[PDB]
Amino acid sequence: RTTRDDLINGNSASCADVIFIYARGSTETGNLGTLGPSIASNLESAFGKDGVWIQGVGGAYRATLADNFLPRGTSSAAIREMLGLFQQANTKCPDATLIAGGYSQGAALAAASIEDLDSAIRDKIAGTVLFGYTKNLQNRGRIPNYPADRTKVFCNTGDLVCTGSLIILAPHFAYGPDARGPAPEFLIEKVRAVRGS
Repeated sequence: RTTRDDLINGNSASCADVIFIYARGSTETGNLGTLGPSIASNLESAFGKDGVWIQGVGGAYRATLADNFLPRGTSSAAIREMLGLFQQANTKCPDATLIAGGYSQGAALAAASIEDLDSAIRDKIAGTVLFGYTKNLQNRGRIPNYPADRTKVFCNTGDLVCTGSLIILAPHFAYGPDARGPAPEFLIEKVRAVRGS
């Protein structure tokens, strides 16, 4: 339901052509949360069940509230977790195109992990989508070390976390529409431009 593990248990002899690594937000259940499943259903329709592997960031990432106050908007531990998954994907399936996404704290996590990622693997990521990015102001609407034409941030009007504060108002919980449509569509568009399809 809110937990998908296709990379971790993924059989190398049956590699997906695409792999989606996603990070939930504070307090959210499973390793996908409330938005994760929405994007996934879309990826499976465009590519097929056998076409994509959906992987959430669980393990050591335990979307804690207090960790929003840490230097990089997340824990040192969580960053290694997500970083670890990228390396694993590149290992089991070196020909698979990679894509990623994150929400609130997971948005911060995605930014930090891809920033610390080995450049050769980082080039494999066709696209990344971020919702209610907590480090938007600070990181100037971008992901450190990642290209503009591959990044897509969603920051509703009124959401102060995008402005640079940690005040959580109502707009922060309104990314459902985005996740059901513009998010997966941008990712799918990205996968086909870099491969052929």
